[PDB]
Amino acid sequence: ADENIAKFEKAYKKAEELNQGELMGRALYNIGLEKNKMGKAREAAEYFFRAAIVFYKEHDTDGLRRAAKSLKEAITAIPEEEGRKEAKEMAKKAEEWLQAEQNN
Repeated sequence: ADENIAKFEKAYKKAEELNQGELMGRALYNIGLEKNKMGKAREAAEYFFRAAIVFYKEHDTDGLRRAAKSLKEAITAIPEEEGRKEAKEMAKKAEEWLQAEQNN
């Protein structure tokens, strides 16, 4: 069970209480992909959001754009107990962060 994720649970160190960010985020993003591949796109969407927060702070436009894109499409793939007004709004967050990162 989890396989790649199980490794990434040890590869992703405490980023959200330490000044290490750019080294991670993308690890939660990769875990998120795997969750959606196993059908459980709820945890997928959560990890794409928490990843997008890390990318946003590190101003990693590639990963933030990549997380935003995958976020909204993992949400449409979320099974029963589909949170909707919690999980889907996270995609809208990642939209706002991404567009403000551009401001071209």
